[PDB]
Amino acid sequence: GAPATVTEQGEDITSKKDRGVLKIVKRVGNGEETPMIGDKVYVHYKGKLSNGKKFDSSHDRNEPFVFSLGKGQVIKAWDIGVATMKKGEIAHLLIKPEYAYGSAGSLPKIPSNATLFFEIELLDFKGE
Ligand SMILES: COc1cc2cc(OC)c1OCCCCCOC(=O)[C@@H]1CCCCN1C(=O)[C@H]2C1CCCCC1
Repeated sequence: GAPATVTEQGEDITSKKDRGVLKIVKRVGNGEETPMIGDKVYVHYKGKLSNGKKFDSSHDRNEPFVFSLGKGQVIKAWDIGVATMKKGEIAHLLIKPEYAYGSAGSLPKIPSNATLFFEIELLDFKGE
């Protein structure tokens, strides 16, 4: 389904071109502007492990997930991926462990060497 389509059709948005972060835009945003490092970013997301054993959604909390882009608050893949998004964009990201929780993982919630998948909606972003 959605993850395999990203394997197949996803754009590699890493600087190193190591397929560590793959993206498909599923619903296109508006505006030419993408978030700059430092911005306060507001999203909705659904995420899961590739092993199928954990799911997590911002909607579970009945509120947007807010974070400051590039300011160390989220996994590298998010800092990379959300910088590419436009206001109102929905994107799919498939993420190798090097851009998520690495060999150590984040136990017990994230195992070692975990691949992760996200659907992300960029709701808004405002300047520091
Ligand atoms: C809502 O709680 C979460 C959610 C994720 C991971 C977490 O800790 C590892 C976690 O507890 C700590 C708070 C979030 C820590 C950082 O999370 C992240 O960087 C990424 C991107 C922002 C949304 C959350 N997130 C996660 O890795 C989730 C994760 C939850 C398990 C299923 C796959 C996603």
